[PDB]
This record gives sequence, structure tokens and C-alpha cells, in this order.
Amino acid sequence: RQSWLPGSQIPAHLDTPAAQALAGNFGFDPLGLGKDPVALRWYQQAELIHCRTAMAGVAGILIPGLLTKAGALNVPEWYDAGKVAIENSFAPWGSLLAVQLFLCGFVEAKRWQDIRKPGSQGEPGSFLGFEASLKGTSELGYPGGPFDPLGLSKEADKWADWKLKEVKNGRLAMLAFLGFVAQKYATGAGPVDNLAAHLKDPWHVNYATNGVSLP
Amino acid sequence: KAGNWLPGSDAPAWLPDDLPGNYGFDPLSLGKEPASLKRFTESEVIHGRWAMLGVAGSLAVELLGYGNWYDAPLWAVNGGKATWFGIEVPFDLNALLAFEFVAMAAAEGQRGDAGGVVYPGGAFDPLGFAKDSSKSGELKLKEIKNGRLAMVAFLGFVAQHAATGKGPIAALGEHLANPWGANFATNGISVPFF
Amino acid sequence: KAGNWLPGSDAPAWLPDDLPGNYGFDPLSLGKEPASLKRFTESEVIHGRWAMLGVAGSLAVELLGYGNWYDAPLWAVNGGKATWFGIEVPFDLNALLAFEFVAMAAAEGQRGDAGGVVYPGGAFDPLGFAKDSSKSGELKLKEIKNGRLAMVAFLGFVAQHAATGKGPIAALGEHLANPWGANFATNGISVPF
Amino acid sequence: NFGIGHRMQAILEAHTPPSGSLGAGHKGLFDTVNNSLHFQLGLALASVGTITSLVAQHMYSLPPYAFQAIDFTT
Amino acid sequence: DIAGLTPCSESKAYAKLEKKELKTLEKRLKQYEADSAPAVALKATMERTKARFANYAKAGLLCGNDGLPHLIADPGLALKYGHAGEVFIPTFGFLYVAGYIGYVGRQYLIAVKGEAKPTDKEIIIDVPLATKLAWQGAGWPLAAVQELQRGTLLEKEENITVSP
Amino acid sequence: LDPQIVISGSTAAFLAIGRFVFLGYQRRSTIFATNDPAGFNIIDVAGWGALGHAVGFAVLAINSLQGANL
Amino acid sequence: MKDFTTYLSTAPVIATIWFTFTAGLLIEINRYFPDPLVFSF
Ligand SMILES: CC(/C=C/C=C(C)/C=C/[C@@]12O[C@]1(C)C[C@@H](O)CC2(C)C)=C\C=C\C=C(C)\C=C\C=C(C)\C=C\[C@@]12O[C@]1(C)C[C@@H](O)CC2(C)C
Ligand SMILES: CC(/C=C/C=C(C)/C=C/[C@@]12O[C@]1(C)C[C@@H](O)CC2(C)C)=C\C=C\C=C(C)\C=C\C=C(C)\C=C\[C@@]12O[C@]1(C)C[C@@H](O)CC2(C)C
Ligand SMILES: CC(/C=C/C=C(C)/C=C/[C@@]12O[C@]1(C)C[C@@H](O)CC2(C)C)=C\C=C\C=C(C)\C=C\C=C(C)\C=C\[C@@]12O[C@]1(C)C[C@@H](O)CC2(C)C
Ligand SMILES: CC1=C(/C=C/C(C)=C/C=C/C(C)=C/C=C/C=C(C)/C=C/C=C(C)/C=C/C2=C(C)CCCC2(C)C)C(C)(C)CCC1
Ligand SMILES: CC1=C(/C=C/C(C)=C/C=C/C(C)=C/C=C/C=C(C)/C=C/C=C(C)/C=C/C2=C(C)CCCC2(C)C)C(C)(C)CCC1
Ligand SMILES: CCCCCCCCCCCCO[C@H]1O[C@H](CO)[C@@H](O[C@H]2O[C@H](CO)[C@@H](O)[C@H](O)[C@H]2O)[C@H](O)[C@H]1O
Repeated sequence: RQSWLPGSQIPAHLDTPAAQALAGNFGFDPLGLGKDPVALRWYQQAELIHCRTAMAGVAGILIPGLLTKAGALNVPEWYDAGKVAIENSFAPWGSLLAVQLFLCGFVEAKRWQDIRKPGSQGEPGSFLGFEASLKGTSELGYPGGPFDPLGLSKEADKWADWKLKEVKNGRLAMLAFLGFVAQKYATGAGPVDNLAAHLKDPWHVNYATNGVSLP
Repeated sequence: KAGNWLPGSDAPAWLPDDLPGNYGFDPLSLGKEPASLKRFTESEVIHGRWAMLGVAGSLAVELLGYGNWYDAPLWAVNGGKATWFGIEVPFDLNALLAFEFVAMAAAEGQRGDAGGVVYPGGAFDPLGFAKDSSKSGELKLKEIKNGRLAMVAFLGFVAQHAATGKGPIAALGEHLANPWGANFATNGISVPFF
Repeated sequence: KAGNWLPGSDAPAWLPDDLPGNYGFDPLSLGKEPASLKRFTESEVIHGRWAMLGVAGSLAVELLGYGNWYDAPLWAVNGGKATWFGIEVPFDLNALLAFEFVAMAAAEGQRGDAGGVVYPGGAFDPLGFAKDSSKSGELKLKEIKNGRLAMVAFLGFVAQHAATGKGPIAALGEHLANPWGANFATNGISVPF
Repeated sequence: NFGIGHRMQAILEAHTPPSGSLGAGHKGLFDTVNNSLHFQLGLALASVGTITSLVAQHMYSLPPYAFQAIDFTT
Repeated sequence: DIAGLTPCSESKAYAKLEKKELKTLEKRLKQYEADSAPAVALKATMERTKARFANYAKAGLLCGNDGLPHLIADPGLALKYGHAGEVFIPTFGFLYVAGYIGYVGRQYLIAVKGEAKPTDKEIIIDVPLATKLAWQGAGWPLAAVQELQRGTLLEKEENITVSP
Repeated sequence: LDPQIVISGSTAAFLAIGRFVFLGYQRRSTIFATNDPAGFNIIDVAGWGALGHAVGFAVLAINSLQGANL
Repeated sequence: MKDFTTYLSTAPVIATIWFTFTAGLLIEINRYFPDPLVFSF
């Protein structure tokens, strides 16, 4: 069903019912990296969180980038916006990353143990009454509860849609950031600047006219 | 019950209708376990009672003209000679902070880790209104409702001071001096665009 | 038990839940043999009790203004005339070191190689709180918890002095004078990059 | 012979680490060192052979005799 | 200047040896016509040579008493002073390729033992099988550490012994 | 620092620490004569007397290389 | 010619094809990248 290549044999470790029950299953594994089932389950958790950080990241690059080229903001380019906003600030970057890795590390190490055993953090006496809402759902990577304020989870149909819409906007955003890094090395301009350069001259201004598709 | 907070919505089954301040408002299912809900009914009242004391102290400073709530700890830095009703009190910061660490934990440890009760029957009711016969859940409802208003209003003090830098009455006089030009949109903080 | 130290983790089978200060925290399986664990429960309390006495002596010097914990043995070198509460004591280093070798081993040999007990019933309880009826394991838990905090805090004194060269209150006043510029990252020691 | 001192038959055998780190420890080695000569000779040639290099490594750098490290062939 | 050293863009015996080599090439160049390919080859040797000295000084290689590029094989003295490309980058650029060849050769031997006679398919390499494991082994550290967690990487004491 | 007090008191110290404190921990052709109550014969005394003298000579030597730098 | 492709898939023939592959790859890289002593960018 709906493979990435319509003629390929889909590898058999994406056609098991514990793998066809998964968002974004287009039969794409040409290295066989997820043949082991827990390695598939671990890499499925890596893809959800590489994509959600990328969707939050890319919307932190082009949404203040498109709303800067259209006026009403003064946010600079994303490859220079780390240099600024530390002088409109209070700590050194060392004094800021260490508090970051404390705050992020308490979260990630709780998600670590919930992957190892689902419903880990739902055991009583963990938190100060807040640990009840942290059992996740029956499938991991989708916690809900306090992570679903609008309450879109409790459908059981339209639900595989919101899964597959998250992954496809997520996989597009991961290619967008791998875009953004590559279209900053190769030309040094902005990503909206590269979009403006491609729209004013598509047939001469592209990656065929720089030194990185070199023969 | 007495309310629905969004009319037409079902009520959560894990919120009993007997409880004071109930509306069925838990869209997160955040109190589905009974021990978590029992801790939360203890903690909402105590957050509500301290905020009612908090929001009254923030208003009565500006009602009596002693600066505002933000500037009352501006003697520990940039000077000294703390005031209360205009009367001097010759305490520095590092002494009363130690006084309010020992004496408050002495009142916390009698309250918190000596049970879980939040309406203690006895010495905390001097005049005597709620004898738990009939008028209890009515007045407990009012303690929640005035308490929930206070927690909103204190959160409406911190966000108002983070945006405009002015106190409660100092900008309520401005919203009354300019109804359409002294609200949360004329500053370029709460609405970033227009 | 009363705690899990990493919620969702299994507990080690070789840590009994009756023991005070238990959380199931032994990721090394370092006390799997019972004689090794029995020596460790003796040694955690005594490390905890001496550090609670150690961390109080490091604070109360700066709370009373007598330099800090690092500079209190700076009379045996670079001068003399040792102080305590401001009062002089006319002892050089080489006499009190011999005094604290004989008298302390005289108290160690009555403690250590005369049994293995760590909560001695009798003369070491003057007022009388833990008569081993019901309130024993509660107060033994608090002796562990305040004791474990002290061993962290003393290790938080040596690493703080190895990094910045300042005492406990002398840099706690600096973290309060600069919350974002007087922490463990502004020095080029704890974070190298 | 005098009631004080250490017995070799109680230092080897009693240094057995728990949790099976080193098997049964050094238990029973003493009768295989005392009775065996090739074990005693093999230890001695291991010790002397390293403190023969230690003689050599510490006499060019720290020459102990007068007007050595000026006589170069010596 | 890390361990008694100096940058090769700053030392002079390095530049003296560059001028030593270009002297030897030019006195070898003098025997030929300026159109001749034995002189076109030597001038192409120089422009490979002079760019080589330019590129070693560009990377900040460390010279010493002899004016030669000295390498620093310690992280913490290469990460701190900007020299991870000398050793610390190719020590993982190698160990990717090294365990790659190990893993492909591992997976070819594991997936040949369940056959009729596996010794025949070590002479006659199953090329459609071997190239298939060759391409798909490109995430071998991602596959090995998952196999490391099971206990399927290490075979137990079924292994062959003499007299324990 | 004194010549006759320190070496006398150090040996008096270490013939008391094995006599009154380390009594049982040390105990874990007939010259052993327990005529003190727990076996404090000349073999045991010359063992704690070798430790009593040697640390006392260490103290008098450290007190005399112009002074202490500890 | 299936038997002829078995011969091409023996051990020394794949060895002498893959070593011309791997040397011939490193020869072309060391032509178009002259003298890589250190990893540049
Ligand atoms: C996480 C991520 C990016 C997150 C970025 C963030 C948060 C950016 C943050 C910032 O910008 C802002 C907001 C503001 C700036 O001022 C500051 C910074 C801090 C800079 C990208 C992931 C990016 C992830 C990418 C690109 C992954 C690509 C992987 C691919 C294509 C792999 C495919 C395969 O592995 C499979 C699927 C199967 C195998 O069998 C076959 C192959 C082909 C090997
Ligand atoms: C706002 C607040 C809590 C808000 C929480 C809300 C709305 C949560 C709602 C929900 O959880 C439910 C219900 C159900 C879930 O399914 C969904 C959500 C939506 C998550 C608490 C504030 C609580 C606020 C409190 C307790 C404030 C106390 C303030 C004090 C004591 C002030 C003292 C001073 O002001 C004086 C007196 C004098 C000054 O000069 C000096 C100082 C010291 C500053
Ligand atoms: C930190 C410490 C021990 C830490 C050990 C830890 C965390 C071990 C944890 C683990 O083992 C477990 C639990 C389980 C294993 O599976 C895993 C690990 C992780 C291995 C002991 C400190 C113990 C620290 C002690 C005992 C300190 C005593 C200090 C004293 C007495 C100080 C005296 C002075 O300060 C005064 C009073 C006045 C000054 O002027 C002069 C002086 C003399 C300096
Ligand atoms: C076969 C066998 C045998 C033999 C063996 C041998 C031959 C051995 C050898 C061995 C050896 C040959 C060893 C060696 C060792 C060494 C060591 C182990 C070293 C160490 C060192 C150290 C420890 C040092 C330290 C230090 C330093 C660092 C420097 C300065 C000074 C000091 C001291 C500080 C026998 C007979 C038994 C029999 C059985 C088996
Ligand atoms: C009679 C009696 C008594 C007493 C006792 C006593 C008092 C004893 C003592 C004893 C003693 C008192 C002993 C001693 C000993 C000693 C010794 C035995 C020594 C040795 C020495 C040495 C060994 C040395 C060496 C050296 C030198 C030579 C010098 C220099 C240094 C050196 C080290 C080198 C009493 C009354 C109680 C009781 C009754 C009985
Ligand atoms: C997620 C974990 C990975 C995160 C990687 C973070 C990498 C970014 C670290 C900081 C960028 C490199 O650091 C380098 O530029 C910083 C920004 O000017 C400098 O930081 C400093 O620079 C200037 C002074 O020289 C000042 O204007 C800056 O306010 C100050 O922060 C550092 O002295 C320098 O070492």
C-alpha cells in the first residue's frame, strides 16, 4: 500500500501488523535498520521527536523570516540570530546551556524511562499529585493528557489522520532544516532570500549555479 | 454541581457533584486518580486563600498610598528603612528572611504533614459560621469563587506589570482615563502585531 | 521503601525495604553480597554523621566570621596562634596531631572493632527518642536524609573551592549578587568550552 | 616463631573479592608457591628482570658514579 | 605553540624547506624548453607543491624544530586548540569504515551458515547477497548497538575450549 | 621539640594504645607469658615500643629542619 | 554463461575486481584531491 517506490518489494519488517499500524509507513527502509522490532520501536520514537523539534524549529526560522521580509519584525537571519539575542539577554551561553540541559534533561530522562516501560511515570508517589496524568496512551510517543489541552486525542477515528498529518509535516520539516543548513553553506544568504532568488529567476538561480553540484 | 462552565458539555465522571467549586472543568483529565484530586482540592483552597490575602495586600497598598506591590521589596536593595502603615521597622532582609523561614515552616509543619485537612474544625473558626450542618457547602463555594477570582487577579497583576510596568490602581485609572487606548493591545507585548 | 529515585525502575532484590534510607538505588549492584551491604549500612551513617558535623563546622565558621573551612588549617604553615571562638589555644601542629591520633583511635577501637553496630542503644541517646518501638525507622530515615544532603554539600564545598577558590557563604552571596553570572559555568573549569 | 607477625597462609586466602570478581580469590596459592620451585624461580626472574631494566633505565639518566656520563663508552 | 611547537605559517624552517624543494624543481626545470611536456610536468609538480604548503599553513598545522607538520593525537589539546582534523576527525572517519567492513563481513558469514554447505559460498561469493548486505550495512553502528543490547552479538560459552 | 619529653611521651603513648585500646584486635618454645591480664609480654611490648620510638624520632626530626611547612 | 559468472564470482576474481575498485577509487580521489595530510573543509 502506497509505497515510496510503486514497484519495490516492501521489506517484510514494515508489513507486520505491529509496523503497518504506524504512521508514515510508506515501505521505506532501504538499509533495513528497523528489522529488529524494538529497534523499530526505538527508531519510531526517534522519528517523532526529530520531527516535532524540526517542526518547531522550522517555524522558528521561516515564520519569523517571512514575517520579516514582509515587514513588522526585525528578527535577523537564523544563522546569525544566535549571535544577537545574547546581548539582549543576561547570561553567558555557557550559563544558559547548562540550565537548559538541566531543564531539558529532566524531561528527556522521564521520556527515556517511559519508552523503556510505558506507564513508568504513572506510578503513584512520583510527583506531587501530577504523576497521575503521565501514563501516556496505549501507544507510546503520543502522551496526551496535559500534552493535549484541546482534546483531539479522544476520537479513535480521524486519529490515524492526525498521526499521518503530523509525520508528513514533520518529515517535510526535517528536510526543510537540512535544506536551511545546506542553503546557508552553499550561498550564505537567507532561506527566504533563496526563495526570492529562485522566484525572480528560476532557470538560472539554483544549485546548478554554485560550486556544490560540481561535476 | 451548580454550573457547567461550557454549556452542553458532558461532565467528567471523576469529579463528584458534592464537591465545593465543582463545574466539571478538567479538560486535561488532570485529576482522574482520586489521590491526585484529593491533593488538588487541598491545594486549590490554599492557593486560593493565600492569593486572597495576596491580592488584598496588593490593593490596600495602593488604596492607602504606599507605592505598589512590586516596589514593597525595594528596600532590601537600593536602600533600606522598611515601612508598614508608615511605621518604620528596623529589620534588614537577612534577619526577617530567617524569621519567616523558621516560623512559617513551624506553621507549615503543623498544617501540611500533620494530616491533609483543608477545613479544620475548631480554633480556626472564631465566630462560627460553618458547623458542617447545612450552611457549609454554600460558604465553601464562596471561598472557592472569591478565591479563584483572586488567583486570576494576581495573575492579572504580574502580567499587567510585566507588560506596562504599572500597578493595579495606577493603570485602572488609565483604562478609565482612556477606555480604548489604555488596554492590553496598545502595548506591543500582549498583541505583537497590531 | 518510600521512594523509587527513578520512577518506573524495578527495585534491586538485594535491598530490603525495611532498611532506613532505602530507595533501590544501587545501579552498580555494589551491595549484592549481604556482608558487603551490612558493612555499607554501617559506613553510610558514619560518613553521614561525620559530614553533618563537617558541613556544620564549615558553615558556622563563615556564619560567625572566622575565615572559611579551607583557611582554618593555615596556622600550622605561614604562622601560628590558632583560634577557636576567637580564643587562643597554644598548641602547635605536631602536638595536637599526636593528641588526635591517640584519643581518636581510642574512640575508634571502642567503636569499630568492638562490634558492627551503628545505632548503639544506651549512653549515646541522652534524651531518648528512638527506643526501637515505633519511631525508630522514621528518625533513622531523617538521619540518613539530612546525612546524605551533608555529604553532597561537603562535596559541593571541595569542588566549589577547587573551581572558584571561595567559601560557601562567600560565593552563595555571589550567586545571589549575580544569578546568571556567578554559577558553575562562568568559570572555565566545570564547563571547559 | 614469636607469636606476632603475619602468616602467609592467611593473607593470600583471605583476599577474595565478593561477587565472584576473582573466582575463589588467592585461596590455596601458598601450597603452590611454597612447594613449587619453578613458581618461585619464575617470580624471582620476573622481579630481578624488571629491576635489572630499572638499573639500566636509572643509570644513564641518573648516573650514580663520579665522571660517568662523561666516559661515553662506559 | 602547544608542546614546544609553532604554527607552520609562522615558522621559518618550514618556509626554508619549501624554498628548498622549489629550488630543486626549478634547477631540474632548466633543462627543458618552456613548451615541452617534461617542463609542463614539472611546473604542474610545483603548483601541486606550492598549493600543498599553502594548504598545510591554511589548516594551522604545527611545525617544530625541523619545520615539518607535527600532529597532536589528543582530544582536549586538539579540540581546545582547533586541531581535531589531524587525528580526532580521522579517528572516527576510519572507525566508521573499519567496523563497516567488519559488519558487512559479519553479516555475510552469519547469513551463510543456514545453508546446505556454507564452505562453498566462501569460495563463490553470492554477489546478489553480498552486495545487498554491502549497501544496507551503512547504518552499522545503529544496528550493532541494538545487537549489543540483546546478547545476540556475544555467543555464550558454547565456544570451544581445551582444559579450563 | 624537647629532647627528653617527646620521645618519652611518644613511647608512653604507643605502649598505651596497644595496652588499653587495640587489645583484642591484635589477638586475631614457651615464651608467651600472660602475666599482665591479656598477654602483654616483651614480644608485644617491643613491637609497640618500636612504633613508640620511631614515631617519636620522626616528631623530633620534623621539628628540626628549621621548622614546619605543613 | 551462468557458469562463467560463477567464475567471476569466485574468491580471487572478486578480490582482484574489488581491489581494482578500491585502489582505483582512492587513486582518482588522490588525483582530484592532491595530497590530503589533514582533513580540511
Ligand atoms: C531536529 C532538526 C532540527 C531542529 C532545529 C531546530 C530546533 C532549530 C532551532 C533554531 O533555528 C531556530 C528555531 C532559531 C535559531 O535562531 C536558533 C536555532 C537553535 C538554530 C532537524 C532534523 C533533521 C533530520 C533529518 C534531516 C533526517 C534525515 C534523514 C533521512 C533523510 C534518512 C533516511 C534514511 O534513514 C531512513 C529513513 C531509512 C534508511 O533505511 C534509509 C535512509 C535514507 C538512510
Ligand atoms: C493563577 C493560579 C493557578 C491557575 C491555574 C489554572 C487556571 C488551571 C486551570 C486548569 O487546571 C484546571 C483547573 C483543569 C485542567 O484540566 C486544565 C487547566 C487549565 C490546566 C494560581 C495563582 C496563585 C497565586 C497566589 C497563591 C498568589 C499569592 C500572592 C501573594 C501571597 C502575594 C504577596 C504580595 O503581594 C503582597 C501581599 C504584597 C506585595 O508588596 C509583596 C508580595 C509578596 C508580592
Ligand atoms: C560524597 C560522599 C559519598 C558519595 C558517594 C556516592 C554519591 C555514591 C553513590 C553510589 O554508591 C551508590 C549509592 C550506589 C552505587 O551502585 C552507585 C554509586 C553512584 C557509586 C561522601 C562524603 C563524605 C564526606 C565527609 C565524611 C566529610 C567530612 C568532613 C569533615 C569532617 C570536615 C571537617 C572540616 O570542615 C571542618 C569541620 C572545619 C574545617 O575548617 C576543617 C575541616 C577538617 C576540613
Ligand atoms: C607465566 C606465569 C608466571 C610469570 C609471570 C610473570 C613473568 C609476570 C611478570 C609480571 C610483571 C613484569 C609485572 C610488572 C608489574 C608492574 C607494575 C604493576 C607497575 C606498576 C607501577 C606503578 C604502580 C607506578 C606507580 C608510580 C608511578 C605512576 C610513577 C611514579 C611513582 C609511582 C609509585 C607513584 C609465574 C611465574 C607467576 C607462574 C604462573 C604464570
Ligand atoms: C613494670 C610494670 C609497669 C611498667 C611497664 C612499662 C613502663 C613498660 C615500658 C616498656 C617500654 C618503655 C618499652 C620500650 C620499648 C622500646 C623499644 C623496644 C625500642 C625499639 C627502638 C627502635 C626499633 C629504634 C630504632 C631507631 C633507632 C635506632 C633510633 C632512630 C630511629 C630508629 C627507628 C631508626 C607498670 C607500672 C605499668 C605496671 C606493673 C609492671
Ligand atoms: C544543543 C547543544 C549544542 C549547542 C552549541 C552552542 C554553540 C554556540 C556557542 C557560542 C558561539 C561560539 O562562541 C563564541 O561566540 C560567542 C558569541 O559572541 C562568544 O560569546 C561572547 O562573545 C562576545 C564577546 O567576545 C559578546 O558580544 C557575547 O555577548 C558573548 O556571549 C564566545 O566568547 C565565543 O566563544
